Amino acid sequence: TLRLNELAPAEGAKREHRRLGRGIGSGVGKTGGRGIKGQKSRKSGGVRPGFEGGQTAIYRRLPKFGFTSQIALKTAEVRLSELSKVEGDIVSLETLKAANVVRRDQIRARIVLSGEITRAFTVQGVALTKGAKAAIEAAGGKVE
Amino acid sequence: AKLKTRRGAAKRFKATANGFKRKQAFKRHILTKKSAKRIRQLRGCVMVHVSDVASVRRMCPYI
Amino acid sequence: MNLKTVSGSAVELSEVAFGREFNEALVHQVVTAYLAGGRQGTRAHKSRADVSGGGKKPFRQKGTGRARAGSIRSPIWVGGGKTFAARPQDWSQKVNRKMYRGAMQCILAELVRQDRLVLVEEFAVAAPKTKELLAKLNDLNAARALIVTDAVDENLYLAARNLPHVDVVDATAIDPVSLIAFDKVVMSVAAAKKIEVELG
Amino acid sequence: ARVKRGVVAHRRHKKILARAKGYYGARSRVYRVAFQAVIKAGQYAYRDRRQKKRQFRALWIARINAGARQNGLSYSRMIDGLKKAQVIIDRRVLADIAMHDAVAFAALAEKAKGALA
RNA sequence: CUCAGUAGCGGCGAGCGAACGGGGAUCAGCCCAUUAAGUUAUGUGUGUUUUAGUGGAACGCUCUGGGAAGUGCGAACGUAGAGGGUGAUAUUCCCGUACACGAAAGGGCACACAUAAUGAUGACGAGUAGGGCGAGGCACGUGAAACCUUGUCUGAAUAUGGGGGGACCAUCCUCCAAGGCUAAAUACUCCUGACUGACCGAUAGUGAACCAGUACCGUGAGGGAAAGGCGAAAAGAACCCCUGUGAGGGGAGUGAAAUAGAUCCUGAAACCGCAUGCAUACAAGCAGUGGGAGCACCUUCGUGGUGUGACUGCGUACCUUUUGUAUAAUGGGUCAGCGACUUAUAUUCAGUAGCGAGGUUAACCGUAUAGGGGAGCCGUAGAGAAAUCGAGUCUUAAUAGGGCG
RNA sequence: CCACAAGUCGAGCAGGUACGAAAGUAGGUCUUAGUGAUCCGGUGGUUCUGUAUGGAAGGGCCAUCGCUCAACGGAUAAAAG
Ligand SMILES: NCCC[C@H](N)CC(=O)NCCC[C@H](N)CC(=O)NCCC[C@H](N)CC(=O)N[C@@H]1[C@H](O)[C@@H](OC(N)=O)[C@@H](CO)O[C@H]1NC1=N[C@@H]2C(=O)NC[C@@H](O)[C@H]2N1
Repeated sequence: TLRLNELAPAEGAKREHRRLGRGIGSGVGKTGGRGIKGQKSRKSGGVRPGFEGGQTAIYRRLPKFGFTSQIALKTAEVRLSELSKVEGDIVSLETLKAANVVRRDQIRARIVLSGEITRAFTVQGVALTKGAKAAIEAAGGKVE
Repeated sequence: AKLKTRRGAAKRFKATANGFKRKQAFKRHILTKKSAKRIRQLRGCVMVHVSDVASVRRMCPYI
Repeated sequence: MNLKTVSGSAVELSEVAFGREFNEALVHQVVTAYLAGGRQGTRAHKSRADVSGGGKKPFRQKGTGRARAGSIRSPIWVGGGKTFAARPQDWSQKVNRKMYRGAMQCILAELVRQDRLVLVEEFAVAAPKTKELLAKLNDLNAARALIVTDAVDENLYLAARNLPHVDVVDATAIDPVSLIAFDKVVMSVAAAKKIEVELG
Repeated sequence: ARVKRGVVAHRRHKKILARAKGYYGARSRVYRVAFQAVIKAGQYAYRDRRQKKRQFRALWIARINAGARQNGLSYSRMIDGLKKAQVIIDRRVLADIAMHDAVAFAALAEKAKGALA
């Protein structure tokens, strides 16, 4: 035990890799699992993803819809349970960013009722849902 | 390198909690001859079929 | 944990650093990762594009009776390119910080269990002479050993340089391969406490 | 880690050629020909391990027929008589007795006739 | 490094693909006519390095052997147990290694001072900004197309002035074009020195280990090989014999070994001889297989071993491609050597290990697999095109119904 | 009913309505053919978006228009020997 020639990996951790075209006995000899002839048996034989043989594809017989919002990329969602990562009792955008629950380029945040908290927090300038606000006050905290 | 999204499919599909949603065809034009029931039932989103979900996943690896 | 030195004195060390159960799979992963990271990986071969010459078609496609050929440097031909030419590779693997620390703790605990770790209150030599260190190790009955100190004294380093199966390291420089390879590990109390603070 | 194939390939070819000993011409000298000859020999042996039982039973039946006809019976009548007499001696032993001990086979034929009566 | 294959561009196809912000490396500004930082030459001084070199520890006996470094026994050195050689495998036989010294003379670099030059024909920027036409560049294909460049035609205001903030206007914010110089972090290897390799070992590795870009081919540009090994030491065989004073061999001699004798270590296969044993000149075919007499040698004397195989049942090769091949369908004259599912990145699933409502760092720093580095990423919430709400949300006049949860 | 994309029948609820004294009937025509995806644009609305801010341009959503794309799941806007 504890020698360079008495160390082994756990059972099932390692496997031999598959080696094609090395005889009848291996079970993957000759064609190597590619079948007989056709396009897929050639080198680089697959067709492009989304190609269906020539008929109009699924992503082209359906219409485009919607537009992309720019402020949604800067809006951040915060679970209520994540408030425990904040050091101190003040919950603001700056302290959430310091605790790393909000990305540094976000300009506003929202707190949703997802988990549970015990400490009392003071919330400054962060939007709260109805249930999140109720939980914040029930934990002995307040908003501004 | 990084897998690249097929932007045409990205413009057609969006992800739901357990799948993908999409709009319905045959509502762009030639609408006068269509019955009211077809007009109001082809409106809105539906789900992508399970037979097409795999292709959608290969085409849109990040959504 | 309470362990006695050679001179019978009692030292108290944390169970976290020196008392964790042995996890052979984790230790094996970390040891093999260290050995893989020791590789240099410098080599290359020439493919059919790198081999000298071979630009032109050796003979016409039809009519000669030969098998068709496109270049004299084809990998089928003698003297042609290697089919899958190699390039220099990096053999380093990522090891999780916690996994590395856990493997080191397991190794230290197993050494303590197997009695290959020897604690000493003080380990120093008065001169950079090989024979003095050899006599000290012989009376400690640790002729083949890795010595771990809080700081490596120059005289100790010079005395240990020429001894086979003997090495000397700082407390912050131990590695899982060297902890296992040597027959015994002679560790001073100061080095043991520094290792305890590092927590394996 | 370049691997040279010479030693192992030579061993395999030499083993095939050693199993091909005694064959005519290229079948005992040339590897491509010798390898086909060894496989076909194995196939023939597999088939003939079944054919041997049939051939030897046919030989036993022929010898028993000769003995029965010397004793005044046919093979089918003798077999039927022995079955009716409850004798369960098999054809291999019956043919051995027919070939090497005429008196015992005469006694067996008499028992078969007595049971047929 | 990330943001992010996101925002966008695109016969809205195939594909192309940012920026803002954040984390790092490195950090530096100085001037436009009495003219700056800086840079380059030359000369002097100091420091450092480089081009020859010197010394450099410690082993004996015994056995096998042609030969000892190997066996057995017992010693010595180690700031030297890197490496190479020596008749087989050496810390102590040799060259070296650690370490300690060393330069008439010449070269490189750094710093300081001194003298030139240069920066510097340039003094706040007019045929300029802007505009019409045609093109090019921007991730951006004329698009709602801002911004940069200009071939052509034009053309301001000039600090109460002018440029930008993606058509455009107003308001705010921000900067000062039409004059310049500037180290580091970055890119590379024809070369020089030292060190290294889960790189090759003569069909490999450079085309080339060898008198190789040679022989050879072509008018020419150009193309382009094959070919390493006697022995520790030539001790490379004096002399005799056959033969043509040839080649070649038999003796002798050397050597541990000459079937190590010169294209000489080992000496495989295809292919070609000689010798011995058995079979074979009345019998029709993938050549074997299951039986089976006789003969020869060996012998543990047989219910044994080796070689051969009269006679006999059955029996149309292999691969590929095909509905289907003995097929008169394809491929192979034979042997030996080489010859085809890889590597990098991203992603998904399974197994396994750590940690666990959390998990994990990237670049980078780091006498460097450690330890630091939390930017970022994934998970923890969904609905809606979106604004918005949120265990709900969308649709709707509807709290009805219904869809996603 | 169906590979997908599509196609077909539908009781019942709410609002407004027509014809009936009323119970009621009516979401085109006895039924099964009379048809064309996506892209790109046009038009009418809209409590959505709007690249510093207020607007606007442009985009989104709802309704609707333009193919003998008839080789009728339609490879180009654009092609004979
Ligand atoms: N019982 C029967 C008795 C019969 C009776 N006797 C009569 C009979 O019948 N007799 C037969 C005679 C046999 C045969 N005909 C004789 C024969 O052939 N002589 C040949 C004589 C000339 C020969 N060609 C010369 C030759 O080649 N030199 C080589 C050559 O330059 C070179 O090699 C390569 N690579 O090219 C080099 C490699 O470096 O080595 C050289 N050489 C070296 N040697 C040295 C060494 O050892 N150390 C140091 C260094 O000096 C080494 N270099």
